[PDB]
Amino acid sequence: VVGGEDAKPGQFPWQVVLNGKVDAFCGGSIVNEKWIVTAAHCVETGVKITVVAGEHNIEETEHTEQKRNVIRIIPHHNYNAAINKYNHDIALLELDEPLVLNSYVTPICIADKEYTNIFLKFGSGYVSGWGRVFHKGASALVLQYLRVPLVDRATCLRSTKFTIYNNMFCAGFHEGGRDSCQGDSGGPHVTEVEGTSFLTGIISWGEECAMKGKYGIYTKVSRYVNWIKEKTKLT
Amino acid sequence: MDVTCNIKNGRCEQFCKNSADNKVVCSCTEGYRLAENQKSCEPAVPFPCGRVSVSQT
Ligand SMILES: Cc1cc2nc(CCNC(=O)c3ccc(-n4cnnc4)cc3)[nH]c2cc1C
Ligand SMILES: [Cl-]
Ligand code: NA
Repeated sequence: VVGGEDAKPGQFPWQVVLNGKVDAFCGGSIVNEKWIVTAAHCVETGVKITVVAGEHNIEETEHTEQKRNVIRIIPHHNYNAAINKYNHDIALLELDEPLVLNSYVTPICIADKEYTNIFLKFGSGYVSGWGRVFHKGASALVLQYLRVPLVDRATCLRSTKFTIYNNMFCAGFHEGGRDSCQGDSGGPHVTEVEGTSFLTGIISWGEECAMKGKYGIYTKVSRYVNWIKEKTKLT
Repeated sequence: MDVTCNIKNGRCEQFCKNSADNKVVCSCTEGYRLAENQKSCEPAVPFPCGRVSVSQT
């Protein structure tokens, strides 16, 4: 995240960080004690992932972190990295042993399709992650967060040569300087509704982070809520 | 006055459904209960989703 601020402990208790070949390479969000939602381009059936919930400062043990192994990876059935690494860019991770929910490890709410879309239409969400703090710069040690406004579709289209479909949205600022960045992919875009946060997007991609005239590109969660709820149901 | 889900979400804190006789029915996500005022959402489990519970100083 470029232009963000350090999160306080427990401020985004649904955030997770993913570790694999390289540590802290993508984000994710807690759906429930056994399931994480992330970007499909972050993951791959066969490559070993660990999830860390309750994380704040990746270089200090703060006695809230819960590490889990991933036993199943479910990319969306329409994801096909051979055609497009970024379309239908969403995946679910099943944990080996359940998380212990507490004030530092708390699920994100997920509304139905209609309300998730209404909440995105409010026009202002929060993104968070341990991604780069400058374009091509160092990654964060302390979780970063940032409020981003929803950008109009035509502005979003004129900003990049790559295609933005109706299942993706843009967010960020006309002057740049405030955006998600590499390493934040898979993390949450949430909308606060009277003190309860709901998942409205998955951080997906961009080009030059925070460059004036460019915007972060996000997966619209509303299009996938029914699939998330079906795959992650514990009862 | 007019009471519908399209106007201020029916004054529901989370979700609204239109019902009979110019009335609405509010509801909440998993882990919350609709409060006695019929509009607000209260926690119904120890760690409900989407809530910050750690003191923010
Ligand atoms: C906001 C953001 C900015 C980023 N910049 C990078 C590194 C540069 N990446 C790119 O330049 C890049 C990303 C996606 C595409 N693409 C192809 N087809 N549709 C989209 C092409 C190129 N990763 C980021 C991740 C994020 C989340
Ligand atoms: Cl209820
Ligand atoms: Na830590």
